[PDB]
Amino acid sequence: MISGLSHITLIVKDLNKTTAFLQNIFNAEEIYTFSLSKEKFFLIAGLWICIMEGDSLQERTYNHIAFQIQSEEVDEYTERIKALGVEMKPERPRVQGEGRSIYFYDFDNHLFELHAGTLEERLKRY
Amino acid sequence: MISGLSHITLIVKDLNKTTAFLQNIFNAEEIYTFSLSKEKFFLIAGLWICIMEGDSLQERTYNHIAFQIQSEEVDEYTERIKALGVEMKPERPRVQGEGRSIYFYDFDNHLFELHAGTLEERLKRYH
Ligand SMILES: [Mn+2]
Ligand SMILES: [Mn+2]
Repeated sequence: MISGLSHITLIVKDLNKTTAFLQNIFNAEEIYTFSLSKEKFFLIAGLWICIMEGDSLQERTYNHIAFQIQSEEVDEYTERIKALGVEMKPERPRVQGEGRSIYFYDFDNHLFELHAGTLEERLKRY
Repeated sequence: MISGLSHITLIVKDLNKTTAFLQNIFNAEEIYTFSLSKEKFFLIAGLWICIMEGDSLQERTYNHIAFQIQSEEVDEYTERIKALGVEMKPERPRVQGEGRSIYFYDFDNHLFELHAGTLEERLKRYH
């Protein structure tokens, strides 16, 4: 029986730029040979994430990891993501009680989401 | 916040094939339209996973989601995966006290891992 999530691993080109992304946006906590595949582990809210050198290097897709946030800090988060100059999907016009998410990319084509409110998939607003 | 993981959403060609992958292998529990993109949610050991029908494929990389299993279940899961017929990166020879992982794909070029033992990334073993 599956006992829990063990980790997620992502391949990026540049571990320092991805480190900056994970620390600035998610307050990722970094835990820790001449390798060509250098790597790093972080914890973000109970999740172990490995970043390892490789190729950014795919296509963009709608696959994504969503992290939960409070509704009250959606605007703050949006401003930090905007500070990294990464690609964001502009938030659309919204009605009251419509739960908010932010969709945006890292430097290697991965799509992330910060999700507040009721669990659901919101990509179809874009 | 970051309170925790909200969910992971995977895009797949055929929701029925993927349902069988997730259910036969991970014992995923299905949760709760006329869209030409429907969706399902499943729960796997507390992770909320959504799958959503889309495009056709995506090339293969080493980005992967790894779930935790126990060392005494590795061979059994290995069987459950081969029985489904999915592509699997076969276990290499191994020494005593090294933990085992199984790396295998779904039907849509997503890499998954069942990881027993000590946390580390094990991709280098397949080089
Ligand atoms: Mn989502
Ligand atoms: Mn791994």
